[PDB]
Amino acid sequence: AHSLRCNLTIKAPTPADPLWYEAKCLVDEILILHLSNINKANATEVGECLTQPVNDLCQKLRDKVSNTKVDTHKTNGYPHLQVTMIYPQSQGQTPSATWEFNISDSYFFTFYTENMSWRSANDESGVIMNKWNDDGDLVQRLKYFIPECRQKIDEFLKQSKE
Amino acid sequence: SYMDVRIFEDERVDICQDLTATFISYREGPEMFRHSINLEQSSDIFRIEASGEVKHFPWMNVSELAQESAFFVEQERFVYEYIMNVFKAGRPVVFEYRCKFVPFECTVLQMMDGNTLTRYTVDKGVETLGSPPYSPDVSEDDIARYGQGSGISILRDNAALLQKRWTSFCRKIVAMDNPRHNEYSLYSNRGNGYVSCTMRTQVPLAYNISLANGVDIYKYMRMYSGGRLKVEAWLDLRDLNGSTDFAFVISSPTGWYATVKYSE
Ligand SMILES: *[C@@H]1O[C@H](CO)[C@@H](O)[C@H](O)[C@H]1NC(C)=O
Ligand SMILES: *[C@@H]1O[C@H](CO)[C@@H](O)[C@H](O)[C@H]1NC(C)=O
Repeated sequence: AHSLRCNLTIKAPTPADPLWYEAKCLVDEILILHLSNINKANATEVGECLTQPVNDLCQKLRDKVSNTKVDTHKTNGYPHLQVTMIYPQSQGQTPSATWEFNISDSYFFTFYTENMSWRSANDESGVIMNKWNDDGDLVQRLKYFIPECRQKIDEFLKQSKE
Repeated sequence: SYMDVRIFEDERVDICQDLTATFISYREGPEMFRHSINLEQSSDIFRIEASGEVKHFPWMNVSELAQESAFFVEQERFVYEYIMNVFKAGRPVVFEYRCKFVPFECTVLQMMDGNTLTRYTVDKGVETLGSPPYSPDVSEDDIARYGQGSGISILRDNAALLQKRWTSFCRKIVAMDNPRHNEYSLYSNRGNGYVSCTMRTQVPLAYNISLANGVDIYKYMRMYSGGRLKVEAWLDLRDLNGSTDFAFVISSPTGWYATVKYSE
């Protein structure tokens, strides 16, 4: 129930809305971290530790989105990306994160850090996934995201539950 | 302790000759810039986060950084006009000025979304190296012309003063650089088979961390508030193929390197 949850949105900026990334990390209702390009406690310490790995990941995901070949939503335009990081996953043997990708409500895939495995919702999702799947830097960022702040995170999740 | 750190020094390398300062400006959003300066073999010596946070070292007087501050003030204006007049959407962009002070010479790089679009050398023209992914309405001509960058006169008209100030900062770095003053640590996570190696230091050099046998690791650097730096790397055992003997090698452009590993 009370785990670390991070929500990332990556979209094209407009003159009306100049936001192209936003990150919220939550432990239950309490907001650990809120980041965006527009602006921006054991909880303050976790938030501080996650700040850089989050910024750099968001920048990196936009790079990936910009250079990648997505045609669905009828190639409506620049794709919209939602990412959900959950730690710890319920079905893990050892505590590990999952990373859930939604591109434009068309493509859905998930990375399981425990066994470095990827899974998609469907065939067309698998194509995109497998192209991301071999961006080594990407994979390593995802894999070593939680390990960077592990102690601060685990300790905080332990104090919640009290 | 539990780990042993062996330090290898052959000949100290003086990295302060042919001084070359890189001024980087990254526009992230409306009035949101990250500015940074570094030397050719250094990590960032001066940095302004988009949050407004100013990161520097205690031996620097930031108030004395009038010219560079003025340069970055110019980049903020310049990049704002460029974005509004040409792109019209506030997509992120980076400008990189790599400058030699004596003899004065700049190279200007422009990047969007991990891609280098233009290289401006004053001898050559603007060389176009790439195009930005979602820019059908924007002309190559316009991108190239903005690839010239702005504000270089602030740097040129003050070259001798900048050469002096940055040579002084470089020499201070060389002077403080002592592998024995840094703190080294290892962590093993038994649950997931990861090992991290960490070096904390107050000396902003472009350190390289890698593993002795060549196996890839994930590495990065972090800069904090008080002149504090962190070099960190991650190993996944089982990239070692059953083995359990490894060493992290941390190397400094000044010519020393340290091995960090576990023993008995
Ligand atoms: C440099 O810092 C000192 C304080 O250490 C300050 O008094 C001075 O005004 C700053 N710069 C200049 C040019 O004086
Ligand atoms: C770091 O190692 C890479 C090879 O992995 C090498 O090409 C690079 O020059 C090294 N950097 C330094 C500063 O030694």
